[PDB]
Amino acid sequence: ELDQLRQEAEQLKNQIRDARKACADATLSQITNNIDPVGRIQMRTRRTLRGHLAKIYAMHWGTDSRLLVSASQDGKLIIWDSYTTNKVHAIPLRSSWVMTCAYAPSGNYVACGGLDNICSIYNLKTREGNVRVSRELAGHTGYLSCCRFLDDNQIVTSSGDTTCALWDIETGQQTTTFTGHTGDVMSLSLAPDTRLFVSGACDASAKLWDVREGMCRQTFTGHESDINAICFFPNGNAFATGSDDATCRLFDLRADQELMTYSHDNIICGITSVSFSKSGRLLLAGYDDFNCNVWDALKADRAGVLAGHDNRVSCLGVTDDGMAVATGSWDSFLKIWN
Amino acid sequence: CTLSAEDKAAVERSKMIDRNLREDGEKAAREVKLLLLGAGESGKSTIVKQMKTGIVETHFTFKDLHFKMFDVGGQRSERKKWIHCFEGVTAIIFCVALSDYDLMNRMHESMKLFDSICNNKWFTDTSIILFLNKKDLFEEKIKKSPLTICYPEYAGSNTYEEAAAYIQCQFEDLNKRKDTKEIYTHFTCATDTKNVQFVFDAVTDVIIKNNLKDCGLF
Amino acid sequence: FMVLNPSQQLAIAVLSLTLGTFTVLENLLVLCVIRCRPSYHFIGSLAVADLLGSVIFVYSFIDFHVFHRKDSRNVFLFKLGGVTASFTASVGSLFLTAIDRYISIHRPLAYKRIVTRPKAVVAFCLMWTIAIVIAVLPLLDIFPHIDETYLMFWIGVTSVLLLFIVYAYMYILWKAHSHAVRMIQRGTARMDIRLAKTLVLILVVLIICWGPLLAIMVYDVFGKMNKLIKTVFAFCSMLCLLNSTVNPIIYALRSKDLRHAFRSM
Amino acid sequence: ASIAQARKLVEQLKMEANIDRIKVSKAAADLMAYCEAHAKEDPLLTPVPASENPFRE
Amino acid sequence: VQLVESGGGLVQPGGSRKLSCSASGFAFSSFGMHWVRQAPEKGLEWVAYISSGSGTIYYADTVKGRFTISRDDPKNTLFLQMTSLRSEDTAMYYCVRSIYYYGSSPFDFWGQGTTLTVSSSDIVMTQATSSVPVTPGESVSISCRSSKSLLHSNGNTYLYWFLQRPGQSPQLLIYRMSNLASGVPDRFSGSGSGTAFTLTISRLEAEDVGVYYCMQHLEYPLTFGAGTKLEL
Ligand SMILES: COC(=O)[C@@](C)(NC(=O)c1cc(C)n(-c2cccc(C(F)(F)F)c2)n1)c1cccs1
Repeated sequence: ELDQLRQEAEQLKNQIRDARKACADATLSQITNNIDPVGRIQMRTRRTLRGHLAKIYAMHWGTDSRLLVSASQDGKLIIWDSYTTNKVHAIPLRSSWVMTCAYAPSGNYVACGGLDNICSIYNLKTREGNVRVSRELAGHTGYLSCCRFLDDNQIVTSSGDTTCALWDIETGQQTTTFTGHTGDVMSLSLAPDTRLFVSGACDASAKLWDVREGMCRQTFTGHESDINAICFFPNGNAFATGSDDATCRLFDLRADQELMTYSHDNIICGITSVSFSKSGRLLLAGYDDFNCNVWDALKADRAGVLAGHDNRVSCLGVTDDGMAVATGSWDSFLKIWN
Repeated sequence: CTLSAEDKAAVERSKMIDRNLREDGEKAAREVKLLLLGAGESGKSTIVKQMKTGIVETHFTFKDLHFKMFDVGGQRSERKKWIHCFEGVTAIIFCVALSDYDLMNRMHESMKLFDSICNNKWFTDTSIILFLNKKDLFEEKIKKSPLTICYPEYAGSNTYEEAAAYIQCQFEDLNKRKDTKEIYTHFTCATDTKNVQFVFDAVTDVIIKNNLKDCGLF
Repeated sequence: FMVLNPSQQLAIAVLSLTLGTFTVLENLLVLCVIRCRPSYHFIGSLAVADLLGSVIFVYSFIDFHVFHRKDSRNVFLFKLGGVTASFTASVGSLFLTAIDRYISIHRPLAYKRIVTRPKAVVAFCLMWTIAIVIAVLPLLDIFPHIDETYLMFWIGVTSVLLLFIVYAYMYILWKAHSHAVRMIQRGTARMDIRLAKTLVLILVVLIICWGPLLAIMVYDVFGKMNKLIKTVFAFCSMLCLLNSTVNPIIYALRSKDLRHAFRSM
Repeated sequence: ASIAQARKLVEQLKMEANIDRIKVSKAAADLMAYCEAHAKEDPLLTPVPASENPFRE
Repeated sequence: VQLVESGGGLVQPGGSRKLSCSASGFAFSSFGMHWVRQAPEKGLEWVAYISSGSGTIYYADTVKGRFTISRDDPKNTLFLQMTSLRSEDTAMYYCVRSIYYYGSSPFDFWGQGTTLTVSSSDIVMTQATSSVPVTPGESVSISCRSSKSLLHSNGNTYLYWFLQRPGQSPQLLIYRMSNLASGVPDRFSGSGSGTAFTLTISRLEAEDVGVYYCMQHLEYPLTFGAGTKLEL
């Protein structure tokens, strides 16, 4: 009978709990109190981009800190020139139920996927000058929730049918499959060295995956509800999560525990996206009460607020060099700040 | 100006992009956006027939009005995380089968799902059409199987005219938004055009009431 | 001419001041909304034209009719153009909503496409320009200095605007009734009754205020003057500023959004 | 049967339980060190004058 | 990708003619188009322009009132209509696509060109070298000079280096000073500052023999230097 599982599962769970509690000497707050407060930070709308006619669901910064891409519930994918607001390319989609986009590190490829259970790959450097499709990746049985690039020939994908799978764009067949989640999977984020990636799902759990061995290694828990967005801290040895609990958290990849939490009573709605500043000193957490906040990472105090949107914020990103910030929202206006 | 002959052609391109983005953002306001729900019985297929992978979209034209129906029966994943993509639909289209009153486990499930959808925060102002299917088998089963099986508290005679019309009171009493939305019930006369003509007439009521709420006349 | 009754001169000042203060207060209350849908630019235009109509009038009127101050033929015409601009612009906004509400039910399927943010401000600005352009004619007996042609140029524009505003709402009521009849007859008395609950109020409050004034003004050209008609005109001239009082009620408070928005604000 | 899934879960737990862990206090100190070492690289922490700013106008 | 054009022939001076180019695939409906020229045994010259969507149109100081340009967007056909020709217009015409958006590479495909022979305030650029002989394997350098600075507030240096191997139409090498064209062997590069610029070829090969040109594109007028020639 399956009763023989209970004892072993209990002992291993208690062993992991005891280890994680024994390695918890002191919190991040205790040693950080000595550094000076950042004070009050003000930013202003140095630019504003217009042209989508519906809600906006994702965005990704280019690699040279000047271009970016965004996709909306209309069948439109558009690349902006962020300096002079010129539109560079506008790409018509197949299925209007869009939820993801990504920019290649070489800035040559762009990817998209939606409710049709398929992820597509586009070629920005043709000899006719117009974007074309090169591959369609099929094999999931749930909505596609995230996607990232390793290089020009390896893309990672994530779906709500509990299965994350690493692919090879050249042939079209997945060359690994990651399993272990019980519910829908919502986000993933690579490592700076491009050998790992973490993910978060509706189970209220986060799992670290070895890209090459194809096997899970570590699990992080502590959120009270579903998890919406995830980001990987710029050193490469931490990441931060955002949930529908109206709370965000910082996790560590070396001592295996939650480090810090950022929560305030005046917010009852849940976080939609999370991203980091270039020194790791700021955390720009978009929210559901129609505006975006700013949190100092080390001390958890909130420096300021960017409030220029008339609806829920859905996607934000910090540039590669550190100049600016961009945010999108369901009101169809992308605003560049600085 | 302070623009070179290069950068002065990188703004004509960005204008010529919008001159084609708008011409195709207004073409998408001439179509009617209808959702569909219910159990996956045979009713759906016949309904699509008489109107002539993860999402299936059907289109049909009738009296110069184009509808598009997003049958979401192919997803089978957690509903709370993709339902809001369908905000701003014109009208829902429900589906119910009469014959399943005794199989009364099926009836309670349909009632529970009707209750669950109606009070969503994303669907406060959407008009719910409701169809009713399998009258032919219902009238033959009721002649031997009493309605007391599904509803023991039925104090009525259980005659055919007094039986089939008892369900609608229980269906349309579930609405908690009487002042904003209304059920437009029907009996599926599968042999004639009244299946789709009823939808055509039932859409204009809410179109007009929404116009009369926008201009302020209400 | 300066014909007046001193007892009336003392009595009517309080009424005029009350009407002006009510107009100003309610017009600021309406214009505080700046919701922001294309049809509400017209009600904003009404709210500001009714403001410009109140303060100008209450300055000249008593001044002429309590302690007399005179002006030359090149100044009184300018002041009268300054008071006429507001009143020819106010009735332009009442004609601004009504055409929108007519096309709301005339073409229910196409309404949300025709009216757009650029299409609102263009008519707004053109109407205010034409309203201010009334001063052109003075370049080319109840009023001290006005010639004959002005009292026949103004009557036509006001008459046609009020005629259109009268027709459109009866049209809307008839079509609402017919649609509700065809709905109840085939699909089986709420829409058209809820429309007639207020459209009769609109067409009653509008014509009554601007009936007597355009009656007597027409009588002047088509008849002969007398000391009696001047006395009645002296106090029936208040009907314009009485009408300006009601528009911030019957047009703004009628809409279900704003009545709750003000309390939520 | 589900016994295979039971063994699989036990094996995953056995893999995950044995990993080595460092003190959390020492892991915290590395974060502040990186922050201080790269503070000067951050246009959002220390604002720049409007001359070299590329989004000026 | 192809560009093909036809027409030309013998023309009585003062007459009228037309030249047209056909694009194969290539989405001719999205590319700003020029028509660049060169006289027999002379440097490259410039004629006309037509932007995307039949809008912006510029002209040279000599062609302003004689020729008209147009694109048949539906059928992907580009025209230039000629009136009142003289002896000064006998030359070759080279349809040249271009792509103006951030990060692009203008002037990166020449058509095959067409022969036309008649019957019988601008930034100046110069380069003094001509027919210099060098043995292969050794490094070489070429330089042309500008009458005014080409660097800009935006930073781009609007100088181009093209190559015309004998018998062939030009092909882009250096679309801006620090940037080269794809499909070209890596051995070429370029450097320069201020108002003076110099080209370098690292490892001379058999096919590098040909004439070079340099172009300025700082503002509208488009001026070409002389034709330097390398020799084996
Ligand atoms: C006799 O005048 C007046 O003493 C006053 C108090 N004005 C009125 O009493 C009055 C009342 C009305 C309705 N109008 C009016 C409005 C628009 C056009 C015309 C006309 F005559 F040009 F057609 C007349 N003027 C004013 C004197 C100076 C500024 S106002």
